[PDB]
Amino acid sequence: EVKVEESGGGLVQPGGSMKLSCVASGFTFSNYWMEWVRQSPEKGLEWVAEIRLKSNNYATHYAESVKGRFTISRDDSKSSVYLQMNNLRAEDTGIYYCTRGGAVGAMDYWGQGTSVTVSSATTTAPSVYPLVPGCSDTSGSSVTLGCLVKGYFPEPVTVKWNYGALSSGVRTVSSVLQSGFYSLSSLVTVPSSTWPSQTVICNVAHPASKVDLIKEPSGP
Amino acid sequence: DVVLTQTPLSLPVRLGDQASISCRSSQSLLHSDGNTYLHWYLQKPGQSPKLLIYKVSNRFSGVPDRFSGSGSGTDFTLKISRVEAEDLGVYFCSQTTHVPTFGGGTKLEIKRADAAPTVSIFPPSSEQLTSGGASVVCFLNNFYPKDINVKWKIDGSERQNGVLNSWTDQDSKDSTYSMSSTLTLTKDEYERHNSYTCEATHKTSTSPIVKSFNR
Ligand SMILES: CO[C@@H]1O[C@@H](C)[C@H](O)[C@@H](O)[C@H]1O[C@@H]1O[C@H](CO)[C@@H](O)[C@H](O[C@@H]2O[C@@H](C)[C@H](O)[C@@H](O[C@@H]3O[C@@H](C)[C@H](O)[C@@H](O)[C@H]3O[C@@H]3O[C@@H](C)[C@H](O)[C@@H](O)[C@H]3O)[C@H]2O)[C@H]1NC(C)=O
Repeated sequence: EVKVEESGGGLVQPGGSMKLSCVASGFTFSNYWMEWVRQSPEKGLEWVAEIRLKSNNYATHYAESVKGRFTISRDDSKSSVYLQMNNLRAEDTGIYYCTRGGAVGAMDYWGQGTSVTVSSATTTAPSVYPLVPGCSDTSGSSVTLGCLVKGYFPEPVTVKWNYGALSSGVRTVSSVLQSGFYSLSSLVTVPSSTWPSQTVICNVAHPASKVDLIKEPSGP
Repeated sequence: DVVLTQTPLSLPVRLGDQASISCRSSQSLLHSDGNTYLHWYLQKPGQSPKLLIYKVSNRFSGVPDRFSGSGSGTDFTLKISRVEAEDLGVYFCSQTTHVPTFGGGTKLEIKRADAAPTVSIFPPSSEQLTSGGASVVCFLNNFYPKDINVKWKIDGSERQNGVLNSWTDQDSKDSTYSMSSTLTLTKDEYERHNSYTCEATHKTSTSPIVKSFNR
């Protein structure tokens, strides 16, 4: 069951280097061409580069906008494909996906992606505050709780509740950029009695700072 | 390169109804080997894109018969009869006949019956005070359509400065949106007032939904 997985993203300067890693499994890796497609907010989906088979001398093909700066390599023995990126620039900002060169003539399977941000701005782990009722009468489904994530940079941060075990009625708004910093909030609605007799916690992750934040809403 | 333009940009459709997305290329996609490499993909909210149709009309593994692909010269189309909840997301058309390029995308939105928001208001956490600012949040849950008006009232007087509204995507299960209005004051500003109200005004009600708290 095809599963591709990218990694190695974060914040770079205008103009540093960074290497992406992709690990595929669930198919004879050596039998397929591998791809790299980035998705910028400003330029949608953009094919970056491709690498072919061994019988192909491991031929590579790059997108005009990255010829010379990016280099795609592979390791059939490890079922991995890499993307060395040098001389990065604002324009290279975007989510990078590692896809397979399908037998059908189309990038059939994609990874979840790994974000890359080029900027002179520096990292800032997020600050997480609790969203607790505010002492009131029960008249709104049955108990809404949340975590407010502020002052972080870059993007993104992923919020999960109870390590992902709690996944029903979770609502996470979109992040907004303000004062050079992002923020958002995630909320979940639980039954009036499952809380606080039972513990609820949000799991805020911020790849760029490599930090994972765990906080539990008690009913203060 | 080869440009792929998709229309419409945004598309509302009732459940069970039909929908047609078109994709036009700047040039002929017919490959020398007589194959037209035109594909369509679906990217659900917060997910990697997925292959639906390959080579104009072939459906990929696990794709329902609901998805159909046709083509004629440089104009191509994706059809979705019996549209449903899980079909919401952005649809792309791509071509690999030449240097791979993708289409701008089309946001399929599920048109459903109006839903009344469920307001909740959270006062700032003492944990935030040391940052020098206080954020009061008003959460509008499970409502349809998207549109909504939130107004804040501090000690009666309507306030506009310091507000930030942000929406969620359409929900895959029930097709409703959620939205939070955040009011951020400075530590002291917030301590010079006591009654904080927010009034929500939706299509589903003449009288604003009002939620409030006092310190
Ligand atoms: C400028 O136009 C392109 O380059 C010219 C030099 C060439 O004459 C012209 O045909 C264009 O060819 C494309 O070149 C770019 C890179 O420059 C490639 O990225 C394109 O590949 C497409 O997209 C891939 C994701 C997809 O895997 C390709 O499909 C393969 O090749 C075609 C010819 C076969 O019909 C198809 O079955 C598939 O090949 C099979 O599966 C792969 C995994 C395996 O390695 C093969 O041995 C075979 O079993 C393609 O759609 C490239 N376009 C094309 C159509 O090749």
